[PDB]
Amino acid sequence: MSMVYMNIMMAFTVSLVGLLMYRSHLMSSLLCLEGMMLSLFVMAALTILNSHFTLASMMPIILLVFAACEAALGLSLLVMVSNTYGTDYVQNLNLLQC
Amino acid sequence: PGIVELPSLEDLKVQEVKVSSSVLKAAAHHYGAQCDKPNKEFMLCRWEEKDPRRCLEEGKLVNQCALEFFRQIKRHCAEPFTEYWTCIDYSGLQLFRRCRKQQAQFDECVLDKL
Amino acid sequence: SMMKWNRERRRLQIEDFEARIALMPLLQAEKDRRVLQMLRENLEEEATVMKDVPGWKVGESVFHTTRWVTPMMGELYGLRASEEVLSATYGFIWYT
Amino acid sequence: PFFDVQKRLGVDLDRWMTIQSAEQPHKIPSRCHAFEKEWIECAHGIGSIRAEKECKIEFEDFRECLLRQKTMKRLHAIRRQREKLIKEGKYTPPPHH
Amino acid sequence: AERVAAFLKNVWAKEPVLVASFAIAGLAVILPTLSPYTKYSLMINRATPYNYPVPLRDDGNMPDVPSHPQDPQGPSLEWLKRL
Amino acid sequence: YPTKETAHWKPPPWNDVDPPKDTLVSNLTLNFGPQHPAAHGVLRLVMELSG
Amino acid sequence: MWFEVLPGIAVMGVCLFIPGMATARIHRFSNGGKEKRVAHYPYQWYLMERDRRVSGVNRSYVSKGLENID
Amino acid sequence: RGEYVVAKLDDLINWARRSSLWPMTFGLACCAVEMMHMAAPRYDMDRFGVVFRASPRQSDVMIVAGTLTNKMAPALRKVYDQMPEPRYVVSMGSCANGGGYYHYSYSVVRGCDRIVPVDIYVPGCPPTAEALLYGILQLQKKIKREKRLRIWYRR
Amino acid sequence: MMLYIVFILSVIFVMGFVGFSSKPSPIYGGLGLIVSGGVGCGIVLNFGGSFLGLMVFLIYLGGMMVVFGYTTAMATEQYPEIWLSNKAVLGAFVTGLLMEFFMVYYVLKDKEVEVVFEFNGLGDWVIYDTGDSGFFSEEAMGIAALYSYGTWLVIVTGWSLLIGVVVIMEITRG
Amino acid sequence: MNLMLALLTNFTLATLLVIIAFWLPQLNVYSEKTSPYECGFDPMGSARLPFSMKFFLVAITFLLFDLEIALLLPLPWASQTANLNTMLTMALFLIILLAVSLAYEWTQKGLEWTE
Amino acid sequence: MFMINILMLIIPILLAVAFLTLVERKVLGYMQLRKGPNVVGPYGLLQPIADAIKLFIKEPLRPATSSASMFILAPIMALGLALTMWIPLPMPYPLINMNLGVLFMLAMSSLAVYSILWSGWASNSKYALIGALRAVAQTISYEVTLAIILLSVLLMSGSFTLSTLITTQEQMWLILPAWPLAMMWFISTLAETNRAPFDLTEGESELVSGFNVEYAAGPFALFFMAEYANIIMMNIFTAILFLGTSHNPHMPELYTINFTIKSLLLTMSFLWIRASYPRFRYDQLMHLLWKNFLPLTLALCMWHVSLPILTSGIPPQT
Ligand SMILES: CCCCCCCCCCCCCCCCCC(=O)OC[C@H](COP(=O)([O-])OCC[N+](C)(C)C)OC(=O)CCCCCCCCCCCCCCCCC
Ligand SMILES: CCCCCCCCCCCCO[C@@H]1O[C@H](CO)[C@@H](O[C@H]2O[C@H](CO)[C@@H](O)[C@H](O)[C@H]2O)[C@H](O)[C@H]1O
Ligand SMILES: CCCCCCCCCCCCO[C@@H]1O[C@H](CO)[C@@H](O[C@H]2O[C@H](CO)[C@@H](O)[C@H](O)[C@H]2O)[C@H](O)[C@H]1O
Ligand SMILES: CCCCCCCCCCCCO[C@@H]1O[C@H](CO)[C@@H](O[C@H]2O[C@H](CO)[C@@H](O)[C@H](O)[C@H]2O)[C@H](O)[C@H]1O
Ligand SMILES: CCCCCCCCCCCCO[C@@H]1O[C@H](CO)[C@@H](O[C@H]2O[C@H](CO)[C@@H](O)[C@H](O)[C@H]2O)[C@H](O)[C@H]1O
Ligand code: SF4
Repeated sequence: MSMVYMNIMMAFTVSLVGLLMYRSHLMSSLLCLEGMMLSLFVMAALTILNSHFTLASMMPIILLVFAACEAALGLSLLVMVSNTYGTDYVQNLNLLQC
Repeated sequence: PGIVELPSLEDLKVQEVKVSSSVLKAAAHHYGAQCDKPNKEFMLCRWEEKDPRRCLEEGKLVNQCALEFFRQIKRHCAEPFTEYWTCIDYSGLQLFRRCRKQQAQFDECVLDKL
Repeated sequence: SMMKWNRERRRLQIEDFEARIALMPLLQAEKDRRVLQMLRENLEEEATVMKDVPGWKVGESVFHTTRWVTPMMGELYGLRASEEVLSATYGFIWYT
Repeated sequence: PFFDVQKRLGVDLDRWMTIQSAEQPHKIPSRCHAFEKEWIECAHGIGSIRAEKECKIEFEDFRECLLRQKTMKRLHAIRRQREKLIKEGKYTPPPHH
Repeated sequence: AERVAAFLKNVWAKEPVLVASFAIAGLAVILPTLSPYTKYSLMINRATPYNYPVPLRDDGNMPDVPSHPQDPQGPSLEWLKRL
Repeated sequence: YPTKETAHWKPPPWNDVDPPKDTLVSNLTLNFGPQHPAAHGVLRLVMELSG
Repeated sequence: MWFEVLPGIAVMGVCLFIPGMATARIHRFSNGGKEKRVAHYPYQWYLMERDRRVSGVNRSYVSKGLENID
Repeated sequence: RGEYVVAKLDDLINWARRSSLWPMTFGLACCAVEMMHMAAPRYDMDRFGVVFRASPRQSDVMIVAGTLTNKMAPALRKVYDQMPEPRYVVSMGSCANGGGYYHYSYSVVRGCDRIVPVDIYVPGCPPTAEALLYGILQLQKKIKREKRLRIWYRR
Repeated sequence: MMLYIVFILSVIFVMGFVGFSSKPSPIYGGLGLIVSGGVGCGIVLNFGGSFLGLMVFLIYLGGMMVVFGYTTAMATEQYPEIWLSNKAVLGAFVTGLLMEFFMVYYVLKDKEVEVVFEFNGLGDWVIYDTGDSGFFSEEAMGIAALYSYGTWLVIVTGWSLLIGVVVIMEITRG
Repeated sequence: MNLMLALLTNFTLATLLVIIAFWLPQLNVYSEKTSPYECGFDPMGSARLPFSMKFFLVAITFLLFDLEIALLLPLPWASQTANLNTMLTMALFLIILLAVSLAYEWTQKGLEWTE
Repeated sequence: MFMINILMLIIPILLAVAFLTLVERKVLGYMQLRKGPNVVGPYGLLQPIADAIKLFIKEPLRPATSSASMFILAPIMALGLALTMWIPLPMPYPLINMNLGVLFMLAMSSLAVYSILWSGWASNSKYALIGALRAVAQTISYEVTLAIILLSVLLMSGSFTLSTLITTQEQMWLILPAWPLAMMWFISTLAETNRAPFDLTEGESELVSGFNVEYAAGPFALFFMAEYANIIMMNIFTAILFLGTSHNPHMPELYTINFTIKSLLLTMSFLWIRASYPRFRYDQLMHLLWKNFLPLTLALCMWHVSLPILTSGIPPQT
């Protein structure tokens, strides 16, 4: 494939590894989810624009709409985690081991 | 998978209509009226064949009719036409609406002399 | 007032669009020759550059079909100075 | 679709955007329109098992149009040979290049 | 009507901004169906030629298709000039 | 099956509700004055703020 | 008095006039005395590219009229 | 001639600095009321380029307008240290000058010059708004006489 | 060099991703995401998507501003971590940069590269379309068709956004 | 190329002014001068301590509403369609649902800041 | 020649910004029964020059607790993006003619907010942080209404190109058919530029100096220039949107003179407003936009989608 696809596919993989390798802040990982959506938007937009798939031009817009619903949902849960524990640390969410 | 058959450079040779877009736009409405037949025959060819190499001869007749069309303007209405496409050329958008006076002079010239 | 003005702007757009429709055959005829001529020149220089290459067959398609296929930018401007390649690829996007 | 209510009800919910050779606004064609049309018509009705072998030529052409992988492989070779010859001094480009 | 009319005069006193909003949104929803000029919007949009008009092969039996653009046959925009 | 790794596990609450942490969402403490346009230059208004 | 605020307004007005005046004049200078060609859509850029080829001097603002048709 | 060039550059930086003195919005007691009257229309300090700014980072002058107590002294020194340089201090009124009516009190600093260096002392209890303005214009003339670049040239 | 503009932007695109994927303080992660949003907008613009490019930049700028507010409230510590302050963060940062540097160095050396999957490296311009002169923006025509072709898309997205408001209210009402 | 040049010049000009600002003046750096500002008294606690957001729900609602404008911005182009019956209905449907969503959050006290 | 065109854009901008500072001080002064600057140069004409020189030979401070890189970056962003906002403005010809010029200006305005957030956060001080979070609240308040207000106006113009607004208003100012939107646009620009009665991110009487409280000297000047540059630019945007000037292609300077007068008067109204009103509370600003403008803006966005269609007056796409 063309060389741009190398860097966009690399960007998605970097964000995916970022998502799968948590640190402490839950917000750091929610950022990696938004990054994953950014790389999909760019990769989808390039393919659609290059091929002149006219009707598909709206598809990246729809992707962003549900990226925001995902982001808003992630922040709402972060608020409730923050209220319960005083931090958004993910190691506090271990009650359900038992 | 096979070699692509390209016409030789000496089959692509036609006399070119070397005028600027402002010149083409000024004459476009009369050009579309006068050169309809060869022009609509080339476009029916291109859409039917879906191949530029299958329509070269038709495309050459488009060029010839265009040169003949501009020769007629040159012989009769050269000066009213130059004023008109000079006015169109000034506009960054090449707007018809800014040059209705020069267009009127050109239109009545070609209406009388042709 | 805006209704009347926007109606006149729609009548002016139609006239502008129709002048383009008048000229499209001439522009289409020219574009065909320029593309075919540019492809011929690429094939002349492919012949010499790849003359010594063992398996090369100059001008060979990558498609099984013999139908005409519109060339991509790399094929049309494959062996041309970057300045004209830059103009043909990014000229329109970068114009103001 | 798992349940084909679209076919039964005769309502087009999403199959208008499934292929690039379907009707587009103002009849703008996709770059690979003809290749997609050729592959789609070859494979129509015969099923994927047959289409995977009996329409391989059409699919390969369509795939080449989509990603142009073989075209860049060819242009890469010509560009590599040219840069080799130039430095060796064997080749001079024509005035129009 | 009294209950609704009394409700109207109440929201004018308390929330005139929301009264205007609902009034404006209502006219947006309703007037396009009552307008006599709505039909021309589609006609104008349809008459704008973004695409080349590819000619038809004269098979010898399409009497309602013009041979020349200045021939009588075909759609006309006289309605648009008088608009 | 008890194991050394699960020795510290306790059955969950009967009604699924764990007690609330006594964690302190501490308030921000701000020196509002003395050198402040609204403190009249000599008021050290020590304020505890939540937002 | 209030009219003593005008000198600063006049200086401010002159400065805000220059960018528009300069851009308009620089455009005419760089396009042979005409407005800079506006290319919002591919069609307009195609015509401008053809003008550059047709000019003979690689300038899309050098127009060729009937004098160039034989 | 370097002497001539540095002399003219001194005039420019001096002129720019005295023409744009931004006092810190900082006042302590009754003297601060007369400072308000200097900003009021009759005297319009702003017409001299003198503009109050609340942040010490954006101030050139500290006008100590009122009594400095022992409890307030560390805060006054703090906000003076936080002024970037060059910075100037105008002592306004008897209290700031040397303690004034409260000189013998257990809780009062006997003059703000025990805490910060002072460029101008404005006498009065309070100095009139005009007296304070006279002090500001006296500060301007002190800045006009500065020889920073001429002394650097001869170092 | 300008012919490789899309490739250069895509390199910065990845660098921004390494920025926030190494997960420093979310203040700096947000900055990394904003840079990638801008260059990502630059990349999509160079393929003819002016509206898509600007829209994704506009959306992520609003998003990261809300993330900034939530960071100062719910994801802060006394010593927020830059990339150099934490060994795990620094190691991820350098690892990502080195992998990117190597893929770039080799793909620009051979005009091609094989990093798992074969990528051509002739410049992204070779694949572009050659023949267009329409009086409209094709991307604009496709996007506008949302309201005439995409009735079904409008309904499901419209409903999802309304339910989203309902849902966040429920989730955050303890 | 013109756009890139214009951006480079703007930020180059701003960067140069900052370089002059830091290398032209005479500095006198010491501890008390650069300490954080809190009206003359030392701060109590770090400024990095959590700062509660009382409009947190409006902020999340902003993300959803901010995306609606991305759906609505193409409306001038959609008005150029021949299929105006569908486009107008769908255009009004989207705005109405946004208005309903605002009304819900309003009536359910979602726009009021936490106390 | 284009590089010269750029310099003939930003140097005048900086000069106009410098003398706007004088004009505001004089205009405010006379509304307050005083004079404002009238000593430093005749009628105070040199006052801006003294202030600029003063600030740039003043010692800049990097606070001990501050994040060094972000602290320096933010003022560069503020001024660099303030200048960027001017390049697509048709006066009557833009320096950069854009297809989506309005969308470019929205995006560049959103990016500029981060020069407030990062300066405030990088300072690492309480008044700076409070100021920054007020900017978060301010952007949430006006951004959605601002975009939808523009949309409604652009449904009469037909495109996102700023030069098309000149064509749209050839016969009549858009303020006539859209004065309700012009009113709500005008208030939004006051909130967008952090101007009174929405000067909350600074909020002097409350936060000393808010987000820029730790900034001194040259770095402080950059924030000041950026703000006053945005005040003029936002009022040029308003003049183009609603008070469109007629453009004679052969006498483009007549457009510039007329358009400059309108831009100046609109800028004066900003100074006028600052002299007249008290300040909003920053929660009350959010409720103003969301509970008043947004309901009205949604309704008027519906009306301006339908009005072209029902009157058969849809603008041309091109
Ligand atoms: C909107 C843009 C506006 C920008 C305006 C820019 C300012 C224009 C006016 C310039 C006037 C000349 C500057 C003089 C101010 C110097 C500060 C000062 O007063 O220090 C006193 C000092 C006095 O030092 P000193 O040796 O006497 O003693 C100080 C040390 N202690 C405290 C121990 C006593 O002057 C100097 O040290 C040098 C004076 C040099 C004068 C020539 C200036 C050259 C500047 C180049 C510096 C090199 C770094 C590059 C910076 C960027 C270059 C542009
Ligand atoms: C011009 C014709 C179109 C007009 C459409 C007007 C619709 C207005 C919708 C309500 C907007 C007002 O917002 C709020 O509404 C509630 C009811 O919901 C009103 O309160 C009302 O509640 C109930 C009815 O529901 C009544 O018993 C009560 O007496 C009345 O005050 C408030 O006065 C007002 O604060
Ligand atoms: C802050 C971190 C920033 C990271 C940015 C990362 C950038 C990635 C590297 C991009 C460099 C690409 O480098 C690009 O390669 C091609 C190779 O043909 C060169 O293109 C070349 O074309 C022909 C080849 O015969 C030569 O005559 C010409 O001299 C040369 O320009 C470009 O001149 C060069 O600019
Ligand atoms: C919570 C869910 C809320 C759902 C709200 C849905 C609101 C829908 C309100 C009706 C809006 C459309 O109303 C309808 O508009 C179309 C134009 O677009 C009009 O259509 C008319 O003009 C068009 C051209 O513009 C012609 O093609 C058509 O033949 C003609 O009938 C209809 O006469 C009118 O009835
Ligand atoms: C399609 C676009 C045009 C339509 C407009 C769409 C937005 C409609 C918003 C409707 C809001 C109705 O519901 C709203 O709920 C609250 C209850 O908390 C009511 O009442 C409350 O709010 C108002 C104002 O904040 C207060 O004066 C009142 O004291 C309080 O009780 C509002 O008066 C009412 O307006
Ligand atoms: S000097 Fe006089 S007026 Fe000033 S603070 Fe002291 S007692 Fe009050």
